[PDB]
Amino acid sequence: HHHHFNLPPGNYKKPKLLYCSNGGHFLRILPDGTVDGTRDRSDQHIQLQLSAESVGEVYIKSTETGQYLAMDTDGLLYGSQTPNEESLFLERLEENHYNTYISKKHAEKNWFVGLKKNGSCKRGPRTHYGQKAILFLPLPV
Repeated sequence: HHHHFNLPPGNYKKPKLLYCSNGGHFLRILPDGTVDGTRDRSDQHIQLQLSAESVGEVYIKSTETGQYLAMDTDGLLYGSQTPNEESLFLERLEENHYNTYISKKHAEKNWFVGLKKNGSCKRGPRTHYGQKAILFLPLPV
């Protein structure tokens, strides 16, 4: 482990909306495998179903397309057809309140899932502890 084990409360029974406090965008996985954020709560690609692999590890999948969130070798996020090693994220509590997601495969480099105020996703290496971009609040759908 290169990371703490403070886990957020909550379960994966129902799908969720990953709201990012940085710009107020919901994490979105488009059909063409593109990943970004939108403030449109009616968007049909922001409904995400989380599932646990091992305690504290999750998959984040679009309930609309079935694509799995994943982060590539350059730290770029994209939607995957099937759940691979790049699709696993460490879901942790942050600042005693928010949820953060670290790429399991790139955990040693502290690459996080994150959204900029303009709604575009952050690239792995550009993320780090302390940023508001990495802070998420799961909301019911």
